[PDB]
Formats: sequence, structure tokens, C-alpha cells
Amino acid sequence: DLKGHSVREWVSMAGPRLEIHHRFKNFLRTHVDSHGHNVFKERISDMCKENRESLVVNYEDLAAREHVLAYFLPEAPAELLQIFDEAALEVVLAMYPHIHVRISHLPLVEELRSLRQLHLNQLIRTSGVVTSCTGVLPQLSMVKYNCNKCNFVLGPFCQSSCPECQSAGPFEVNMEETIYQNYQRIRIQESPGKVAAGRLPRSKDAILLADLVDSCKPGDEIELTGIYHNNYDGSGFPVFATVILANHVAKKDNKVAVGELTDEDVKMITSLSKDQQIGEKIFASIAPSIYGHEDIKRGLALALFGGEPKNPGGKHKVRGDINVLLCGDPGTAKSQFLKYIEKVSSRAIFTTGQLTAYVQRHPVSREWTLEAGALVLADRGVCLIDEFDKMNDQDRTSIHEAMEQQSISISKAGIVTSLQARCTVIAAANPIGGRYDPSLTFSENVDLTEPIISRFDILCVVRDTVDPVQDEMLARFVVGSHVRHHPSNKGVEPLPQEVLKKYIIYAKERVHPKLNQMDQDKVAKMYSDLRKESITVRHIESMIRMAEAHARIHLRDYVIEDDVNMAIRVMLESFIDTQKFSVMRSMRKTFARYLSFR
Amino acid sequence: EVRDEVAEKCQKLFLDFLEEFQSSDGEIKYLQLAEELIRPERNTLVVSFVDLEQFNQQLSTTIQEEFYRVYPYLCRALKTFVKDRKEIPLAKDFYVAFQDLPTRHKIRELTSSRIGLLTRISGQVVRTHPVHPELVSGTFLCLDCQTVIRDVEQQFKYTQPNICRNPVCANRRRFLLDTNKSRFVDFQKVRIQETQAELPRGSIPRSLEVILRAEAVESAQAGDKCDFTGTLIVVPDVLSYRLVFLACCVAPTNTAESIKNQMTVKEWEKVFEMSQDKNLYHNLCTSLFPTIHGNDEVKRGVLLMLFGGVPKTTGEGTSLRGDINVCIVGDPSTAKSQFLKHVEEFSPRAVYTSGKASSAAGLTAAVVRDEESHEFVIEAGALMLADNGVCCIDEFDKMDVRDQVAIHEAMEQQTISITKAGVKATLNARTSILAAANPISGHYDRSKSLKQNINLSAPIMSRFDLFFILVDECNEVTDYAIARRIVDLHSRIEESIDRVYSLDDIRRYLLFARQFKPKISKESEDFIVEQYKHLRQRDGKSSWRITVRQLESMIRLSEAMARMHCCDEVQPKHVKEAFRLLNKSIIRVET
Amino acid sequence: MPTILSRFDMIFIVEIDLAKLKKFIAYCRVKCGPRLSAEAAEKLKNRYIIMRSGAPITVRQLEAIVRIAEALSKMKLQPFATEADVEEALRLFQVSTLDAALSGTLSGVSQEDQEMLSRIEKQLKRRFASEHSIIKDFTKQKYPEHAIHKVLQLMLRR
Ligand SMILES: Nc1ncnc2c1ncn2[C@@H]1O[C@H](COP(=O)(O)OP(=O)(O)OP(=O)(O)O)[C@@H](O)[C@H]1O
Ligand SMILES: Nc1ncnc2c1ncn2[C@@H]1O[C@H](COP(=O)(O)OP(=O)(O)OP(=O)(O)O)[C@@H](O)[C@H]1O
Ligand SMILES: [Mg+2]
Ligand SMILES: [Mg+2]
Ligand SMILES: [Zn+2]
Ligand SMILES: [Zn+2]
Repeated sequence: DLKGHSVREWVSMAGPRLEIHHRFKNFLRTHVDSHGHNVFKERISDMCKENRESLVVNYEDLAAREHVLAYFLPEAPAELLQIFDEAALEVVLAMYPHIHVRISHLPLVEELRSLRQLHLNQLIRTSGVVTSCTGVLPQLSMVKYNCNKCNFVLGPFCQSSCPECQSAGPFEVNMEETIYQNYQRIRIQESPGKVAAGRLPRSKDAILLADLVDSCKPGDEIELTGIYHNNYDGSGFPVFATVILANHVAKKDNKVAVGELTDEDVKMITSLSKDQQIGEKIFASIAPSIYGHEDIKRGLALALFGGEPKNPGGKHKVRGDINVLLCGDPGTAKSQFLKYIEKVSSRAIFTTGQLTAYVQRHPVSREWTLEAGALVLADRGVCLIDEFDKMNDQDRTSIHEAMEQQSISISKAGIVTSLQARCTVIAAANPIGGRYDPSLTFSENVDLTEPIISRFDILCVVRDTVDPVQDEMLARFVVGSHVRHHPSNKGVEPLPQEVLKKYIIYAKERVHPKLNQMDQDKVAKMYSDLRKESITVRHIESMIRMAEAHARIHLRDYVIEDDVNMAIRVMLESFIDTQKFSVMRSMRKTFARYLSFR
Repeated sequence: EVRDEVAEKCQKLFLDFLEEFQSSDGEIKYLQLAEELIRPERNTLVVSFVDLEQFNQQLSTTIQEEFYRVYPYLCRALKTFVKDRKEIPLAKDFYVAFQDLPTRHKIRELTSSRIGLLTRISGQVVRTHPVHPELVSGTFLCLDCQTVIRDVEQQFKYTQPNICRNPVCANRRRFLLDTNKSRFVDFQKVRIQETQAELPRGSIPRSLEVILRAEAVESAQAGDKCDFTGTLIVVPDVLSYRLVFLACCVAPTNTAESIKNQMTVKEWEKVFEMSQDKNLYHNLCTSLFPTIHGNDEVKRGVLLMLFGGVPKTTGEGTSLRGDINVCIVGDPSTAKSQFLKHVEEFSPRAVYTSGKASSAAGLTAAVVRDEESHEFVIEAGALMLADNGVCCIDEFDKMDVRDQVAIHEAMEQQTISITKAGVKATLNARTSILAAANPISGHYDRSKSLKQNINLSAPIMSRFDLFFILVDECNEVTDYAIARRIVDLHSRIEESIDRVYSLDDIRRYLLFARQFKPKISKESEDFIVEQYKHLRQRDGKSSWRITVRQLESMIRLSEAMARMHCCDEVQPKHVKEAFRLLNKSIIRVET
Repeated sequence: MPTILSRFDMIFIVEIDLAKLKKFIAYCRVKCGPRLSAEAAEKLKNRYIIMRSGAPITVRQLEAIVRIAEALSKMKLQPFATEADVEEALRLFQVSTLDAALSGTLSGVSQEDQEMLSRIEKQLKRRFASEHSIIKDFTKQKYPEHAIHKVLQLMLRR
């Protein structure tokens, strides 16, 4: 029955083994649930409709109906899993002359850093983000060779001179064992935003055999349930590498569905949104550790709020994300902005130009695997790339393609697929020559080609001007920061960072602006004016995206009167900031009215 | 069923010590330590060797003599002690870590006679291998007689059962490993070498492999100096054997009040006089650089680098650099390499290297395949070896682009994140860098900007606190003085130096001064503000512009100068002197 | 390995009872062996000239087409092969040959392939005159791994 001496030994016993098998088989019929629809019959019918030999079993049902059985599942995963597999196979044959059973809804979920030897050789469910995946490797076979003229068996040799007598004979196979008759190897790391900053994210390797093969793509956040057990690996004797034998996989839709907030905080967020001035406060809180660069703060707030992606459909999709590029002379604290947005925005990653994805032969073994780059890893998040001006030519082409499509199609050896990355790029780089040249324009004084520049909603220039009062304020700020942080030490008002993050999440996931009304006359007249002055529809789409973002900042439904004005102001200011000195002056003079509209 | 009376007696006495020994408070400290150990990720408990020695000298002597023999029984005692006490997981590995061992042997002294006995060694990590689970107590089943062989301990090799379990059956060749039932433990292979302190001159260091397990697996990162308490053991290698130091505990190698109490009366009196010695700045510069003439500013900057500023970490997890970086761009000869050699020779923890080094590490941490194991290993480079020290890099202008970007990242973030071949690590490197370089074409064109004179990338130049330009003056007096210095040195083989302070005295004074962390007074704050106002107003033409990076370098130099006199607060004197130094280091175009 | 692909007559990229089918197959195979009729042969000859002019097709492919036409005629147990039979055989071979164009896209083991191999030769001569790094770089340069290996082997032979 139960309460033996060891759970593994107890299940191994034939008596209790068949007892549990019969009990599970009976449960395969009794459990009609309160609905009375014969849940197991429905599952069998669904499986046999497509003959998927994949059964889904909810741990809650087993625990409630049986209790003891579900309790023993964690301690003896393989045995009870085989029992359930044989029971399901027998049931399917009876109804429709191998069946794999996949469990889910495990009560406790452990992070990668949360699992240790206490969880070795047990079933567990974790939440991670895929990073790399290989093909459907055929098989891993361990071959042990009986020695030629000596009482000894050569150590296991992996596949996919005697240590004592030094016999030169070819030897004969004493024992060959097959493992992973058809398997795919993936790597899952801690989901971005759950890492403790300095700590390097944990990574683990999962093997999906037969069932679940190719059920995931690099860059996909998945809740993976499986047996975390030691096992051989492709490498005297073979190295024993701990892995997770995948039993069930899932997909976390939208890559963010926490919904974790305090209703009081939500009400406060809405009330502040009703308060118009809060928008200015948001700007003020973009860079608490910086002084000046208010325009950069507004641009970064716009990027954080991104925009509602409109989808024309087959032709294309309007990428609601706002791509920003910060360029300027050194000492402008661009990297400080990147670090700020990284630490604030959830589901964001940071990297340097010295990305996308690529297939390479995993050096640890001889196996081609696709690796998920920064862009795909971010997916529905934020990607920060510093030193963006320093990248490989292949990297430049790939990032151009990704920004043009928000998805990269890979057609490498034995791997053809497409990885989707709806990632908001906040990239930064430096001029070509360090110092910024007022005469040469943005596309000239920076070592970036025009195809990349085109796919950037906002381009901003940071100039280290020699101004006395502002420099004095900067000196005061930096001295204060240094003194207050000594190790022996221990306009509108800003917004607390926590509440700002709550606002970002809530607005980004709830409010989605629209275009019920139309000021198309004003927009078209402005575009014609710009053409008469210099502009392309790319500017128009960027303008509408940032207008949607600004509306989201105030949780507006369709649009506010100043929304289009703010979008035009931002676009025009950037466009002027990316011109020559004489051209910049001419544009400023011509557009003085539009800029003064504010 | 054979009972080792020594092992059982040691287990009994160890359990008694755990459950009776108490701190000065009268309570069992180890009870609370284990209570802390119940938490996940805490499977190793530290034990003070001196404490158990006081509790039972015979027990300590036996453990020292036969540490390896009794260690499993100590672990069993810990398991029994923790299991019955609180709600600890019924079955997870536990270990005992020993510390406070007075006997500190040298890697030279590790002889086969010391195999199996506890000992503490001090070394510097060189390379670190990936973690790997390894079977310790395997379980097998005989294929013919289908009987489960259990607890067939393996001595660090794939040791199958000698013969079947059943006397009836004698398969002896077809045992099947039960992975699930097998007991595994996580091992990491590290390599360590003799620390430069113990290294004899011109002698190749001894490389010793060590095994880390349990809490110690990730404790030691590549390039750092650490002390390991463990036991030397033998491991068979393809009756060949090789030595490996299985380390139970790993600790970092070795306050102002603590140092002063430890310091001798005469040494403390000398240091106190040094602190009270006015004009100690120039005196110490001249003492530290006898075989040099002129270049007083270079010596000042090098000394300030030797002292270093106060590192600061913000509340937002941002690290503000505390140490400074110096570069010396000089015409052919002019004693640049001499400056670097003097700095390396004087200061322990200072490592000299050249930008032409072809080592796989390449002046920074790298990932390389082991020739034998063929597994990628994180090999520490010279820059890592200079951890919390100084890296005197010569031929800095000739560095490779790979090493150039690595060094840029290191000096920017003070840490190197190395990821490749599936291996990943984040090695801390807080190292002051003293670089030597030559102008493009060999001779410095004072009518050209510094950028045009050197090939270093803009980020590298920006992240350097001070640049010192050494131009070969044609003045007859300077050449005459240089000849005088060199000839006097070569003739008066010794005694030509005039050291107002001895090298050991300077070393101990530097160690004492390091303990201070000078603060900035509001007067100092406004003085710094005004000095930066003047520096910005200068706005010239200068070789390289002036940015907030220069302000950071200024405040770091001011902190270092405050540390010079050991005063705990900044004064306008330090700020003004630092401003003078940095402003003078600026060179204007002479066109 | 790839040389074998040249000797395959046909290459494709992804009622009657079994026993009765086997009996019919055996009967036809042992009884009727067709031959190409003058009209059918002339049609095939003209078609082959057209295919060569457009181009690739090789004489071995002409023999493969002839064998396919003979099989088609045998299906109907005809002593000779009608020009319509040649047309059906040509339809099958044209399926195989447009599939072969997209297989040259798949395999290309070819004027463009020769040109790109020459490019690899020039690049390697410029570079020199680890192995894994070299292979990875050339692969990143759109060069197929098989092409790189073939160039390396050829240069070793030289
Ligand atoms: N407006 C500002 N307010 C406060 N600190 C500032 C400001 N601008 C720059 N800084 C300071 O600049 C210092 C250096 O900036 P940082 O290293 O991030 O620059 P960077 O843009 O990455 O430079 P580079 O082009 O050299 O790589 C930061 O520590 C920050 O304190
Ligand atoms: N200003 C100086 N005062 C005293 N000695 C000097 C001076 N300049 C050069 N020397 C002497 O020059 C001798 C040779 O110089 P050294 O070999 O150290 O040059 P270096 O800095 O390595 O040159 P480089 O790197 O440009 O080749 C040194 O022994 C040093 O004594
Ligand atoms: Mg930067
Ligand atoms: Mg030299
Ligand atoms: Zn043998
Ligand atoms: Zn047997």
C-alpha cells in the first residue's frame, strides 16, 4: 500500500508496482470530474484524433483524488511515469487497437538557482528562457569493449590498448547501451529580470527525447517540467553532466503575464495618470543620477512606453516599439542611461558591439546548434547595445534585417526557421573620431550605414558643450554623489522608481491608443511643409508611434490635442539635430514656430 | 562489517565536541551555525580547528594525522547532529570545513609523506575548470545474476566491481551502472601556483591541482590568491599516480587598528614619524626612484597610483573606480621601462608584462582548451594576476586589438565578463594599470595632438587618469646630469642610492595608509568644484579635451593625496596639488 | 558521395491488390521488353537538342529518359514506344530537372559554384600562401562547408 522503507525501493516492488498501476488504470476511467464529461475519455479521443501519443495529466487532479500517489510522483518520477505510460498505452489499444504521459501543474516551481542536489533525480517544474537549441540528434550510445587477452573491460566510450595489459587487439563489445533514441538538446537560463544584477544568470541543459522534440524555439520563455538527473554526456571515462529530462513544456504567452500589482497602487497609478503634470514628472524621473539632457529623458520615456504595434496584416506590421540611438562625444554618460533603463525596465537585456542568432558547431561537442542572440533573447522586451558603431559586417547585415522585420529567418545546415524578436532597441554608439562634428551630419560623423539609420524612430545627439553654469551644476551633482556614497558613510517633483515601474507595466499592458478622430489635414500639411523645406513616410509612422506612446503615458484612449504636437516636436527636433551647422540653423529658423508651439 | 576503532572514537568525540563545546557566551556556537546551515545552498559547516584542539588535543592530533581516514565519519556525525535537531531535508549532502590551522606549509613542502593528513597551503589560482558531477559511491547491477551492487566506492576513477555480488555467479565483466541510485558530488578542478612572495628568484613555480566541492566550488575564481585547507591525496592517471590537493575550505589570502596592534613598536614609531614628516611627498618620491633624474611629475603620479583612491559603490549597484591608471608616452630610451621595473620590484602584488606577450591569456583572462583534458578552462591572464595590485604593462601601444578591447572593458567596468565555448564567468579585476608607450614614428611631435601621436583607441585614452609625456630634451645640462647618474650608479656599484626611507619601510607605510578611507569635506567639496570650474574655463590648444572623466580623475587623485598623510578628511592642500599635477600633465599643441 | 548523384536516373526532393500488382509486374517484366519507335526517338532527339540549347542535361540523362520511356511503354505491354510515351517520360524528367534546378540551389555540386569556388581559392591565397576558426570564417562568408573542404583537399593535392 504505502509507508514502506524507501520510496524508490517501495515502487520498485512488483506488488505495490502493479497495485499502483491498476489504481491508475481505474482512475483513467473513474475521473469524470465534477463536469462528468469523462476527462480521460476526452483526452484519449483528442490524442487518437491526431495520434500524438502525448497525454496531459494535471497534478492537482491526481493529488485531490489519490493524494498518496501524487505525493510519491516526485520521489519516484521514472517508475510512476513508466507505469502511467503503460496504462495509457493499454487504454488507447483497448479503445483504439507507445503512449507518453506528460505531467503539469506542479505545485512548487523552482528557479534555476533554486535547485540543488536535494532536487537531484526528481521531477521539478521551473521557468526559464531558451538560449540555444540543436537538431534532432539520432542517438547517444555507450560502448564498453571486452579486452582482447586480459580479464578487463574497457571503460565506457560515447558514440553517436588496455589500461593494464596494454593489449593491442581490437577488443569486442562487452556491452552497448542506447540512450536518447532521438533527442534535441536545449539550454535554458534564468529569465531576464529575475537575476540579482551582478550575479551571472544560471543556465541548465535540457534533453527532449521523442516527444516534445522541436517543441520550442530559441528565445522562448517556457515553463519546463522534467526530471533533474545526472547522466552521461558526449565527452578516460565519459563525464557525467547533470541535465533535465524534459517531461512537459509550455509557453508563457506575451512573455510577460505576471499581473502582480496592488489594487491600491493601480488606483493611485490611474489617479496620477489623470493628473497631467505627472508626464513631466515621469520625464524628471528618467535620469535621477543625471543632470541635464531633458530631451534624452523624454526620448527614453517614449522608448520605455514604446507604442501599440498596428498590424496592416500580410503586407507588414507597424512595429509599435520606438527604436532610439544615442550618439555623442565621450563623457556624456550614455552608458549610464543604458544602465538606468536596464535596471528599471523589466524584461530588458544589455550588451555591447564587441546578437541576433546563428548556427555554430557547439565546441564542447561536434554538433551544430542555433544560438539565440541578444535581439531574440529580448523578444518582447528592451535591448540595449553600447558601442553599436563597432560590429561585424555580418552582424551589421543581420541587425539591419532584424530591425527591418523584427524577426530573423535562419536557413542554416539542417535548421530552417524564423525567430521573432519584437524588441525595442535603445542602442547607443559614439561618433567616428570620438568628438562630434557639428558640420558633418549624424549619418556622416558616425560609422553607421544608412539602412540602420532608417530603422530608428529616434536619433539623438549628446554634445559636451563648454557652459559654465551647467558645468558647475554637473560638478556639484557628481561631488554630492561621491560624498554621499562614501563606504564609511554607512520643477515638478520626481516619481518613486517602484511606482514608475508599476506605471510602465500597467500602461504598457492595458492602454492601447486608437485613431477614432482624424487630424489628417494638419498631418499632411505638415508633411508637405517638411518636403518643401528639405522627409518620408517613415517619419510619419514614427510620429504616430510616439504619439501613441505619449497617449499611453497619460492613459488616453484615442488621442489628446497635444499628442500629435508632442510627436511632431520630437520628430522635428531630432531631424534638426541630425543636420549640418548651416542646414541646422536654416531648419531652426524655418521651424521656430513649430518648435515654439510646445 | 569491520569497524575502525579510530574512526568510531573520532566520530563519537566529534559529535560530543559539536554538542558540548560552547563560545565565551556559554552557548554551543555550532548549534547556531548549523541552524544557519539548514538554509538551502548551505551544505558546508565551518569548524575552528583551535577550538576542537582545546576541547580535545588528542582528537585534533588524530584528525590532523588521519584527516582523510576519518573525514567521512565526521560528515556522518554532522548528518546525525543536523537531522535530529531541526526540519532539515531528510537527505542532502553535508560537509565539514576546517580552518584556523596554524601550520602553513609551502607547495615545495608538500611531500608524499604528507598524503592523507590535513594541511593548509597558500597559492594563486591560475586556471579554473568547469564544474562536473562525479560519482563517489557508485551502484551497479550484475547483468548475469541481476543483483544490485551498492556502495561500491570509486577512488576518483571508473572502478567497476571486482566480481559479482553473488558467490554463485561470477560474471565479473557485465556490470550495469545505476545512475539514479549512484551517489554524485560536484567537483571542480583548479590549478594553483606558488605566490610570488614564496617564489624563489629565477625558479619555476610549482603547479598544484586542487579539487573543489560543495560550497567551495565557486568560491575561488581565476587569477586570485587564496589559502586552501584540505589534504593532499593521490589519484591514478592513465601503478601511476599524481598528486592533487582536495581542499575542504577555501578562503582569501590573509583594519588600521588591527594593523597598528599587529605592527611592531619600532615599525609603528617609524610609520608615525612618516605621517608626521612634512614634505614626505618629495622625500618618498626621491627615495623610491634613486636611479632616475628629472621627471619629478612622473614619479609623483606613480606614487599616487601606488597609494590609490577610495573605491565607492553606489546604492544602485554601480561601482565607482577607486584606483587610478597612468600612461607614460616617451621618446626612445628615457627610462620608461625603468619606471615600470622599479614599480614592479618595489611593490608586491605588482606584475610586469609586455604588450607583445603571446600567451593564450593575452594579458587578460581567456578560455583555452586543456592540452590533456581538452575541456575549455578559464585561464587567468597577467591583468587578473595583478588583482588588487598593479599591472605594469610595457609596449602598451603595440597591444593586439583583441587584448585592446579586453583591457578597455576591464578598465571601464573593473570586471571582465568572459563568455565563449559555452563557458561563462565574470572575473573581478580592480587593478591599477601603469602603461608605457612610444609616440607614433618613435619621436613625439609636440606640434600634434596626442591622438595623432599614439595609436590607442579613444576609449582607452579617455579612461586613463594621467598621461605623462617624456620628451628627450636637447638641453646639455639634462644630458650631463643623466650621464652623472648613470656613471655614478655603475662605478659606485652600491651606496650611490640615497634612500631617506628604506624599501621595506615604504612598503609597510603604504600598507598602513591603505587602511584609511579619506572623506571629502564640504570645504573640500567646494574647492574641488572651483578647481574644476577653472579647469573647464581653461578649455585649451590642449591635446585632449577635458570632460567629467577628468573631474573623476581629479577627485581620485585628491583622495590618494589625502591618503598620503593618512588624514581621514580632504583638505584644500590636497585638492590644489592634485589640480596642479593634472593640469601640468596636460600638454598644449606647440604649433 | 556526390558523384553517385550523377548516376541516378531520377531524383526527387520531398484498386489493384498488392499481390495482383506483383503478379502483373512479374508478368510484364518477363514477357514484354519495349523499344523506341522512330517517331518517338526523333521527337526525343529534337527535345534533347532543345534542352541542350537552352542550357545540365547530359547524354546519360538521355539514356535515363529512354529507359523511362521504355518502362512506360512496357506498362501498356506495347512492343514499341509511342511518341506520346516519350512525352510522358519527358514530363517526368522535366519534373526531375526543375527539381534539379532547385536542387542545384540545394546542392550545386555548375558555373556559379565554380565561380564561388574560385573566389574561395583567391581568398585563401590572399590570406596565406586554427582550422576551426578558418572554417567558421569561410562559412560565414556564404561559402558552403563542402566547397571549403573540397578546396582544401584540392590545394593539398597540388
Ligand atoms: N549630466 C551628467 N550628470 C551626472 N554625471 C554625468 C553626466 N554626464 C556624464 N556624467 C558622468 O560621466 C561619467 C562617465 O560616463 P560614461 O562612462 O557612462 O560615458 P560613455 O558615454 O560610456 O563614454 P565613452 O564614449 O568614453 O565610452 C559617469 O560616471 C557619470 O557620472
Ligand atoms: N631622465 C633620465 N634620468 C636618468 N636616467 C635616465 C633617464 N632617461 C634615461 N635614463 C637611463 O637610460 C637607461 C636606458 O633606458 P631604458 O632602457 O630604461 O629605456 P626605456 O624607457 O625602456 O626605452 P624605450 O621603451 O623607449 O625603448 C636607463 O638605465 C636609465 O638609467
Ligand atoms: Mg559608453
Ligand atoms: Mg623599454
Ligand atoms: Zn587487457
Ligand atoms: Zn553475477
